[PDB]
Amino acid sequence: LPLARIKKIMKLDEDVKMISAEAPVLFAKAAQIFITELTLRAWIHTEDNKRRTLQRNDIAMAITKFDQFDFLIDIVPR
Amino acid sequence: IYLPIANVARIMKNAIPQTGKIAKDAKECVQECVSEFISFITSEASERCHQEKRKTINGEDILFAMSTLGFDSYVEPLKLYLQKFRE
Repeated sequence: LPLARIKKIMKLDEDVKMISAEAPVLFAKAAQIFITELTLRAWIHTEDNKRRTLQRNDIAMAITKFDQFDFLIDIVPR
Repeated sequence: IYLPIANVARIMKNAIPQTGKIAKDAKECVQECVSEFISFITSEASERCHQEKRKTINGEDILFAMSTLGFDSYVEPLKLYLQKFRE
């Protein structure tokens, strides 16, 4: 993952002007872990529906079943 | 602002069956979620940084935020990754 893009995302927050060099590195790995778990969880619903294509509604469903994804409830609602 | 869709899609593909497929809309959804994830953690890390009388958000601030916000399981793996990255 390109670190400059991660830094740009962090700076969308107006109050974030100075970021350590190590922060984006941590996020690069965190993003991989997050995408993997989120995808795996969405796929549970894809399979439950006997589908072979992962859809946004599968992600919305997954979000409602994992406390760690509470912050996404209004971002990807069912 | 999002991480490149190709990078996101590659990681997504590795998490499902070889013959599984992903709708374009779902890739874009994950892109949205990833940026929201980074912003969520960063906001808390920024608060921590400020409370510690600092201005540059550091690795400890990020890890503190992850542990505080419900992502403590990410901490050890991240520490190992950063250590290997800088060794």
